[PDB]
Order: sequence, then C-alpha cells, then structure tokens
Amino acid sequence: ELPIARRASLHRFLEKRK
Amino acid sequence: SCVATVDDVIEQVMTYITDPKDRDSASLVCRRWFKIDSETREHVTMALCYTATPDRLSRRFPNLRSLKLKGKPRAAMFNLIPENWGGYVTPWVTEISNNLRQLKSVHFRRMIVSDLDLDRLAKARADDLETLKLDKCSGFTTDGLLSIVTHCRKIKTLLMEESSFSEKDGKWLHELAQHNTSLEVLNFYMTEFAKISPKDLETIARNCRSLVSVKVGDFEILELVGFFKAAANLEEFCGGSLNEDIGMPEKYMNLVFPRKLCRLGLSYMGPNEMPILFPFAAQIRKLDLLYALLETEDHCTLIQKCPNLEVLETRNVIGDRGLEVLAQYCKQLKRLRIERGADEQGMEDEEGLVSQRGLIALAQGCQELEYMAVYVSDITNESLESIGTYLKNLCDFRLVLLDREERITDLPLDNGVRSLLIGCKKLRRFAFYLRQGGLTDLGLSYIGQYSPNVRWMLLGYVGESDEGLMEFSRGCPNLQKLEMRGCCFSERAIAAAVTKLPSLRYLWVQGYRASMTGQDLMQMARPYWNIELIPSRREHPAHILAYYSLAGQRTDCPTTVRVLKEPI
Amino acid sequence: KIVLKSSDGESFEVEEAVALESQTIAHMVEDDCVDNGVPLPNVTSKILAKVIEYCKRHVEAAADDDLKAWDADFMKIDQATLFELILAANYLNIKNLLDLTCQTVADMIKGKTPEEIRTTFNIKNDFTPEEEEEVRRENQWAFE
Ligand SMILES: CC/C=C\C[C@@H]1C(=O)CC[C@@H]1CC(=O)N[C@H](C(=O)O)[C@@H](C)CC
Repeated sequence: ELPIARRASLHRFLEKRK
Repeated sequence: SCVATVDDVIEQVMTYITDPKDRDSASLVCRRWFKIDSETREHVTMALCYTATPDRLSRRFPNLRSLKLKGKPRAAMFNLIPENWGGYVTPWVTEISNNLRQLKSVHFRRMIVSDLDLDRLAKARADDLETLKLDKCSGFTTDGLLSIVTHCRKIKTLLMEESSFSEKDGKWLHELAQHNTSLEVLNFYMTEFAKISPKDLETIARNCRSLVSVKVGDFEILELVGFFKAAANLEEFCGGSLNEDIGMPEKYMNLVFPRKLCRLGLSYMGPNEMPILFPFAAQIRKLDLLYALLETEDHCTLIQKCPNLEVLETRNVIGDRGLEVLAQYCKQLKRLRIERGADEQGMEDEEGLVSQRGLIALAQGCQELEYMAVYVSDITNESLESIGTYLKNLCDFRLVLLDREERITDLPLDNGVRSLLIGCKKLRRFAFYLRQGGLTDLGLSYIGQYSPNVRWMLLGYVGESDEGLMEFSRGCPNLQKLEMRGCCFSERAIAAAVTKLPSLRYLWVQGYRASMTGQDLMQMARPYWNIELIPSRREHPAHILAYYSLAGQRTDCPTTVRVLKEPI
Repeated sequence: KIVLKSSDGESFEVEEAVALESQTIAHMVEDDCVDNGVPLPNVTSKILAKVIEYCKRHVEAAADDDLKAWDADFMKIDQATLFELILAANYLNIKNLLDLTCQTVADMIKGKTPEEIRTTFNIKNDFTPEEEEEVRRENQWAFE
C-alpha cells in the first residue's frame, strides 16, 4: 500500500489552510 | 618567431568556454589542457556530496569561485528520508576554509548545516562571500544566521528557502538592516520566522538600492506597505500573508506594489484580494498560486488577464477549465507546474480535477512549453500523443496520476508514452508515476527505447513483470539517475538492470520483491559502487540507494542505514 | 593620422580614432614615441593589416544587425591565422577583438569530443591510462 507522498512544502501549507 | 600553435593561446581561449560539458571534454585532450582547465574552472556542482572527498575537489579545482553541493536524495523532499541520513556540510567548509580561498558563492542543497560550521564559513570567507544559499537544509539556528550577516558584510544574495532551523531571535535580520547595502536577493520563502520585524525588512529595502527579489514568510502584507514603497527596483516578491477579516471589506485595496514587479505570488490570496493584481496583470511573467486560496473559477479570471505569463505554478484546483483559459491567453508559457491540492474533502471543488481534456487543450495552446509537471486525475493515450505532437521543445516532463479515481478511461498507456517520447526529442528529464495497470512491459521497453536524451527518470508503477525492467535496461543510452518507487521488480532484476545501463550513476528505489538473504542485490557489486539500505522519516518499506563514489563508503551513516558489503 | 611600423619594417597610415582602439597604442600617446611612429615589432605585417581592417569597420559604428554579419564573415580564416590574431589583439589591447578571436577558437571546441578535439588541432594525447581514467571518473561521477 504505497501512498502518494506529499511534497513537504505543500503538506505544511495544506494544514495551515484548515 | 616560430609558427604559432594552439598551445600558445589556450590559457586565454579556455576562459571563453563556459559550458560544463565542454570543460569536461577540454580537460581530457591532454595533460596541459587538463591543468589549464583545473586552474581556471570557476563553478562546480556535485549532485551528491558523498561522491568524492573534499580533498579531491580542492585538488582538482583550487580556484573555484562558486560551489554547489547536494546531499539527501530527492525523496527527502517528500518526508521519505530519515532526518539523520547524512549530508553534513562541515568537512566541506573546513575544506573551503583551507583550500578554496577564492570562493565567493556557496549553495548547499538538502544538506545538514550546523551553527558551528556556518560560523566557521562566515569567518573563513567573510567579506568575500557574495552569495550563500541554504537550500532546503536543516540543523542550524539564528545564531548561525547572525554569524554570517555580521562577518560577511558584503552579501549580495542570501537564501534559506524551505530550510528548517531553530529560531531563537531576530537579530540576524536587524543586523542586516543596520549595516547591509549590497543585498540583491533575499529569500526565506518557506520558513517559520516569528521573531523578525517587518520594520527591519523595510529598512533593508530602503538601504539596498539593487534589491531585486525578496521572498518571505507569513508576514501580514499590510505590515509591508512601508517595505513596498521603499523597494523601488523590486522585480520579484513571493510570500507574505493575506488575512481577510470581515470588518474590512476593502482591507487591501490601497496597495502600492513596486512598479517593476513582474514575478510574484501572494500567500493565502483569496478571490476578494485577488483584484489588487489587475492594475498591472499585463506585466506579470511569473505566477505562484501554489499557496493561494482561490478556486477554479477565480483562476480562470486571473489567468485570462496575464497574456505575457511564461511561468505558472499552481495546485490542481486550476482545473481543466483553468487549463483551457491558459491555453489561448498565455501563448508564451514556458513552464507549468500543477502540484496536488487537498485530496481529502472532495477535490477543492468539482472542477478541481485535471484530465485528458485539459492536457490536450494545453498541448494545443502553449506550444512553447519547456517544463511541464502535472498531477492529473485521469489520462488517455490520446492526450500523450498530442503532447508529443505539439510541444517539441519540452525538456522536462513529469506526470503523476492520483489514486482518487477508481476507473481510468483507457489504461495501458504503452502507445501514448511512445508517441510522446518520439515527438519530444529534446527531453532530458522525465517522470511517469502511474497505478498498477498503467504500463505493460511492452510499454516500459518503449520508454527505454525512445528516450535517447533523458538523463533523469522517476518511474511510478510501471511494468507488469521483471521482463519489462530488463527490456527497459537495454535502452536509456544517457540515463544517469534513476528513481523508481512502487514497482513489482525483484532484487536480482534490479541488480541486473543496473549492470545493463551504460550511463547510470545513481539509483534510488522504494518497494521491490526482497529476500531475507539480501544477497541478490549483490550481483551488482562493481568497484566504486556504493549500495545503501534505508527505513523512513520526515509503514515505510526498504529503500535502496546506490551511487558511484571515488571516496569509498561513508563514515557518517546513521543506525537506520545499512551498507551492503559482499558476504556478511 | 598615425604611423604604425610593423614587424618587418612597414609603415601603416591609419586614422586617429582607428589606432586608439588599441589601449596599447593609446597608453603610448602619453610618453608619445609617436615622433618616429609607433614601433610594434611583434606583429606580422600581414596580420597588422587584418587588425586595422577590423578596427576600421568597428569605429564606423558612429552611424548592430549587419555587424555580427561582417564579423562572422571576417572570421572565415584558417586556424594558424586565427591564432596569430588573438596573440595580436592581446599584444595591442583590443578588448572587442579578443572577445572575437578567442571566442572563434572556443567555438571550434564547443561540441567536439576529446578525440575530435586533438584531431582538429593535432595534439598528442599524453595521458597515462590511469590518469585519463581518474579524470574521466571525476568528470562523470563527481564534478558537474
Ligand atoms: C521515491 C520518492 C520521490 C518521489 C515520489 C513522490 C510520490 O509519491 C509521487 C511523486 C512524488 C515525487 C516527485 O518528485 N514527483 C514529481 C515532482 O515533484 O516534480 C511530480 C510532482 C511531477 C508531476
């Protein structure tokens, strides 16, 4: 089950978003 | 007066050869030419610091003016590589301190940089250090920063983008404000700074007449008005924070943006604040809506206003509809990146999917495209054909298809990949990340067969059996770096394919049929070939990382990382 | 008008501003040896001729498209001559001209392989095989 790994800069942002 | 030879004139001519691939050749025509190249080479880049000793570098190129080292694998940018993996920069700075006494610019990329080792750099190189790029590095603090801004009084470009450090204070920025003049580009774009004063930023803009680019953290834009007025020659700005409260419907309608500003991206920018760009959209040539809070409709309305846009970076929210707008308003587009947005609560809207539709639309409109990276929610062989059909000077093409969708129209892409690879013959980097049924061994070999120019590949879920990987391996004349994850190939299959590849010097893999033995990997043991086995940080299957190195196996391995060495 | 005496006794009548392209002949109208004409015995007369021709045309930029034109066509000469020109521009001090001769030689290299190079220059490869291998290894595995 290999999940699409999120580019870290966007991971950080997508959290700040919510 | 005897007949004049080349040997009477080469020391002079050599300094007119700028191309790194021609210096490469020139260094090899004979011992004299080699020595001349050695003493005149100004810039070198190591794609993997562990590839050679810092001694070897300084011995070969004593008079470097610029250096660039990369450390952690690319996978590290995806929280796939352990933090302690390595990439320590210190040996390199004690070497710079001692033997590269000509160095005026240093760029570290994906490396570990300590306060000490940059205090050392700062003192060793001081006023001479014109540029310093801490690119996606870790392991230092503001003390480090403070050390380089006080001792390197003439810094022209200083960069920390996406680096992570410990913020103890703001004196570093203030020390820049109070004494620096030469600043041309300042960049802390993806960084949590909570202790620096916008005032200092403004006072810097006031004092550095040649200030062209500045990217920044989560500053409140309004706090930067002082800045913007003062930053006359500013051409690029990214960063900041647009925070709307309801109490002010026109919070930001009185923004002085510097007159020359033409490359930009305001963070968190919503549809309400989006209009502050219209006054000069004609002039915008680069757009970074990567961290923007606007929806598919809002994209179209803005894109439509920027006919001279040549670079655009956005999330998949742009949508097919957005891509269609881009298609005929921005013909001069050269680079497009569509990172993937919040794939949790629906997309970010119901048009926030990119597909065959958008791609084939784009392929027809923006034919000047040279870089295209896209996370798509659905493809068709047809679309790839149109790619390879219309946009010829594509150099870098990356495609990744999300697992969100259950059924994908027509799946095996064997014939699409092929026409693409055949149409874009300028292609040097190519990434193709699919789902299992995505590509059959026949197609995979099509990739090996039709990519003569590709030096780097990232391959997704290609193939069906090791048959494919082997077929692939008989191609790829110029493949240098190969990254594959989520593949069904076996250890001996990989090891075999590595042996067959002429140009390969770097291999990273996650996910493969292992064996407790471990010993199947071994059948790629060459001299100078280092192989490493890894875990994962920020269920994560084993990684394989192998690369050529004149240096031998690294001393600085973590505990999580194992170095394979013949029979154990 | 100034007089330039070539490396085989050969007076050359040239205009004021034409001879001043050479910062060597410029820095020589101070301690003006110009009384007996500027002596420069390290330039073949055949060559000095070609040099003046270049400066002549470039000074007539008082009145850009058609220059890279004449320039390209000016450079259609043999190697041996090309080199003698670089040497000459360096002996005088014509920055615009070195940037052309050197760049012309550099263009001959740009694209060729090490063999193709020492072929089209007749250079004996004196690399021990270990040396060549190390250099090649450094070049393709570590640096660049
Ligand atoms: C082994 C780890 C490295 C990569 C795996 C990551 C995934 O899980 C999906 C792809 C991503 C890597 C990556 O670099 N993809 C391209 C890029 O960012 O430029 C695409 C974003 C181009 C459209």
